[PDB]
Amino acid sequence: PKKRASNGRNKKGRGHVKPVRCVNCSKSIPKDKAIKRMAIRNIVEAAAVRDLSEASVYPEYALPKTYNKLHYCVSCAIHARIVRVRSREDRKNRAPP
Amino acid sequence: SQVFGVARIYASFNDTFVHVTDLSGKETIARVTGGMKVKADRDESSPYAAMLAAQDVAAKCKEVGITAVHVKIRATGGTRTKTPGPGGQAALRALARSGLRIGRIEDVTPVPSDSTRKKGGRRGRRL
Amino acid sequence: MRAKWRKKRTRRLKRKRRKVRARSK
Amino acid sequence: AKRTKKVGITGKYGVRYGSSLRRQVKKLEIQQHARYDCSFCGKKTVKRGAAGIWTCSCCKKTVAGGAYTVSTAAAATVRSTIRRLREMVEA
Amino acid sequence: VLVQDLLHPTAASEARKHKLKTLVQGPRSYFLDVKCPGCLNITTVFSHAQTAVTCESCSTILCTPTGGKAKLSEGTSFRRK
Amino acid sequence: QGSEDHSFRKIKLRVDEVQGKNLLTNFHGMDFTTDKLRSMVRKWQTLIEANVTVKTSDDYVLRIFAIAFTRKQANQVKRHSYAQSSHIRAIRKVISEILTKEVQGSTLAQLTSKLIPEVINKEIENATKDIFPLQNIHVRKVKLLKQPKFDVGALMALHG
Amino acid sequence: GRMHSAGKGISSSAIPYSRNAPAWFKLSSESVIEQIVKYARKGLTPSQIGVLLRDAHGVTQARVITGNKIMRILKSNGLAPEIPEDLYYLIKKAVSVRKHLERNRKDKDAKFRLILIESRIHRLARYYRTVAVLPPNWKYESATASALVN
Amino acid sequence: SINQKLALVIKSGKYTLGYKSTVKSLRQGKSKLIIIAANTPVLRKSELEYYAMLSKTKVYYFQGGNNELGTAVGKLFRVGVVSILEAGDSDILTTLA
Amino acid sequence: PLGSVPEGTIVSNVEEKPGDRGALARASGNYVIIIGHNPDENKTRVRLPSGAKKVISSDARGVIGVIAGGGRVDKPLLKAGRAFHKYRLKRNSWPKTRGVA
RNA sequence: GGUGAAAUUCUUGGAUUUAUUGAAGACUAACUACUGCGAAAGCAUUUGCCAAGGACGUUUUCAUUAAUCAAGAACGAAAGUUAGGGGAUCGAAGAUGAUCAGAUACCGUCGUAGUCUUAACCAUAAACUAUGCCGACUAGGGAUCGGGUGGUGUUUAUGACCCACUCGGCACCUUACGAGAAAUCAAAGUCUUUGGGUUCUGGGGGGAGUAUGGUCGCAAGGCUGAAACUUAAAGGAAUU
Ligand SMILES: [Zn+2]
Ligand SMILES: [Zn+2]
Ligand SMILES: [Zn+2]
Repeated sequence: PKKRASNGRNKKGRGHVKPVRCVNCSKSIPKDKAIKRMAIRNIVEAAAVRDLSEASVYPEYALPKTYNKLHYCVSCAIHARIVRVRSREDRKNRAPP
Repeated sequence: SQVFGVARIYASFNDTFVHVTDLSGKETIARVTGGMKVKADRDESSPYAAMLAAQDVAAKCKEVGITAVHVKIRATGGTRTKTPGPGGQAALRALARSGLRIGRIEDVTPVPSDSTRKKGGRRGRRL
Repeated sequence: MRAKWRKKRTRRLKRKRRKVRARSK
Repeated sequence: AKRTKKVGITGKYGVRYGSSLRRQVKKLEIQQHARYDCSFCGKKTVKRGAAGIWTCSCCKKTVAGGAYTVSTAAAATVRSTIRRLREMVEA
Repeated sequence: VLVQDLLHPTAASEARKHKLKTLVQGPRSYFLDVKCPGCLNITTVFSHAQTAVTCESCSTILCTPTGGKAKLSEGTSFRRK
Repeated sequence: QGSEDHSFRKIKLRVDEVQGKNLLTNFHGMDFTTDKLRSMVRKWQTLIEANVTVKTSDDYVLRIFAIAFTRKQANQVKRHSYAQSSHIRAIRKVISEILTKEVQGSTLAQLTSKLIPEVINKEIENATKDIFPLQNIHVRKVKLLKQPKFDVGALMALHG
Repeated sequence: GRMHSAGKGISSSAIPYSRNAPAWFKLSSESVIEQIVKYARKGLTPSQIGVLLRDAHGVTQARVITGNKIMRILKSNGLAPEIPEDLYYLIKKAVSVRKHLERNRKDKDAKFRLILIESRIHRLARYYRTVAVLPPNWKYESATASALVN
Repeated sequence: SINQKLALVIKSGKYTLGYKSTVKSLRQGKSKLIIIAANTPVLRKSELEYYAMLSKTKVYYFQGGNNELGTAVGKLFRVGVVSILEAGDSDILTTLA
Repeated sequence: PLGSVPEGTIVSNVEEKPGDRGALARASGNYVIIIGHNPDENKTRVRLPSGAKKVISSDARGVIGVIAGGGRVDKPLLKAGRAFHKYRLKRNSWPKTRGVA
């Protein structure tokens, strides 16, 4: 049956948009469908920057940070990312916390 | 007071490149791979096999005059899959062992304004 | 089977009912 | 009446020579016998002279064009490519 | 809601109604007096106007048509008449 | 500079002639760094791009850009905050008037001097009052096309 | 129901309730016969003359200033055209787009509506023949369109 | 958009069509604002605008050619050059420049 | 000449050595593409219509654009006669009979 | 290089990383969303030109001009087909390194037709919202795009933003004492209290979209399309 209301892909009243391909398995999915997420990390390890960057004149220069936007798919998300199932009557929220 | 090289590592997947150059670019200095130091081919992504690569890279450069450097890292880059791996986090600490002089640590992974579609088929490389 | 490959078998015998039934006068 | 259904000009040849040896021809000489737009008057007064010569019956202007047209497909991209090139030296 | 008095409504409903769905439908536009800043005569231009009709002697400006109400936009008045 | 919070506006420098073991580079253009653009992108806002070709006092014909996102203004209730989308092709021609009209003119000793303290962005504060004020607007790139030839003459204005 | 596109709105007008109206106006009909025929030496576009007086003068409807509609007004003094008011504009839209179709010619999307609006050209034509406001059998083809619309 | 601007010249005043009737008018100054096509042979593109410089009138260069100026005046054949005699109620003669 | 053109242009009828008065790209509808200069060592690279490359000097002449009359191979000769009319103008190399005969 | 590991291949014929660049074709990322335009398939870089379309304002204009359609027509993603062009990337057919008792299957490197376009062609798809169009009623709310109105509102006359609205959109949420076999539903409601118009379709599964013709297509193939014989269930929904 119609196991979800908007069963696929957050798409009502337009038909078709374009596909955008997954990163690790490289399956093709339409960009409205599978997965949004931003993945900001950093660009340094555990820094210990007071003697990592005492060498760095113009002191520390950045607080350096990179941005990455990702596109998983349905068929590879539940083999890394921790959802893997949800029950019947709890599939309703949209904010992550 | 200082003189700046450009470290500019290449920590892609299944490899690790690192070579200081002049900022002119067309006078490079002493590239070193994941295959230079240790040989098992499992060791292309170990931490301590990635630190030895920048180890021989660093003290070879001080013998020429490279005191200060400009680290400006690079992942796979482009439509090649864009994310830093086990080298850029790890082997940059192997420039901290010399007390060598750092700066400007962000990436130059090139950005496709989407073009010339990827590989692995439409359906994707299922295992 | 799947109905994608039942249809492939019943489409490449229409190049046999069309061919050998035709010259058989 | 209608004369012929799908044969067209190739009733000239008749029963012989095959199908695709007559299909591929007949698309091409309708680009050869027929008139065009003479760009030096606007009127439809240009017809073939020879192997790649397209003269006009008025206006006395001859256009050296392709074999079965006055401007071919490969001829289209070069004339764009030339005034690509005239504004890396002028503008 | 189970009961009303549809023939005798309140007063704050008709302003929340439309041109086309009242009890007996009528317009929202209204004929309107403007005299020019220059001339003395009144041409009865109304604010839900069209193409920029102006006074017959000095046709400087009296109304500018928009997607909705045309406007006076300068000088004299609107009476409401 | 040493005034470090101009950590954006990356510069390439045309090295041209070696002036007797003290080689003095000539101007080439400007980039951003490759993440100051990306550190400004954000959902629920609107974007723009624009460009032109343009001459100068000589014919260093160059192709500048301009990017400008959209501010969350005061007293917002919506999250969206999107502009008109017919004003987008009304902002992108007026901003492509001012980035033109400073140039065609603007010698590379005064287009250079205008481009360092970002005088040009203050004009959009003062002339894009029309449709939306803006958030951060910058010029983001200048790259040449037609350096005429080697030009040993006018290079000598740049020295100590 | 809009019959050609999927709109549903009501963007129309609503005539006031009063017949006798508007209890302010000056001298009646006997100056307003030719006051619109005066403008009608300019052609004119006949349904447009109700809206060019209205935004300037109090004329509000043809029911108020005189007791006749502006077909029965305009025809009697010898003005009304052969193809009067809408089908003249509707085939003017038909002849305008076919000129566009003799150029670029790749428009499969834009000659779609020319098979759509010419289903409207025929429909209002054979209403006008049924009431015999236009004489029957009505030779209509887009070959001689510009000699018919002009 | 001067194509609508030419579409009311003909209904408001007097004009000519073709080559000879234009240069029939320039030799007594009754012409104003001759209009020129683009694929006219450039001898006669210049052979009339020489004396048009001498007969005080102004010139316009319509971007299309012979078979494009025909529809922008109302007729259904070619017209190379249009002189307009009087356009006393028209948005042309002052609106240029 | 091919030093007075910049890169990317599409020339034909150029000459191999300067003085040859046209030797290559003379056929019915071909072209030689310039595929790279160098200001010093004044010999330009080109792109010949079959798969070979070539280095010639900048003093080589050359017309711009593809030769007209091209695109004629598409119609079949399609009978014996108007193939026989074609060779009769050029040379005697027709009919070419076979070697197992 | 390459994956979990290994190699074909490329290697002191200087590769792979680099720097100054050019080209060549395809593609317009990041914004890009419970948002738009389009009849439907579809449509995201700038500008110009061409004509078109929905919405709203109306105290213009005609006065039943209308709904749904057999026959008959236009458009109609991808792969195809004919013949040209440019052939970067991917890449059925194929060859190859490994895995496999077994691989011409998955994986890895190469790779032809295609991919793009111009003239022409078939008319099929999960062409899905698995929900034929028109009309009129019956709950409450919050957002959202577009138009309009009104607010002594903010920002500095204008624009944007707020507020109260209103009309047409895409939907959503809360419930429905109604409907439904249930899942579910503002319509699948106003239906054994059994009638608002109108088009199309289906009668147990297999045989079978098959055979026979008709008919279209150059072709793959499409539309129309039975029967002999065989069997007592194939299915839908939710429970443990
Ligand atoms: Zn993937
Ligand atoms: Zn001619
Ligand atoms: Zn006035």
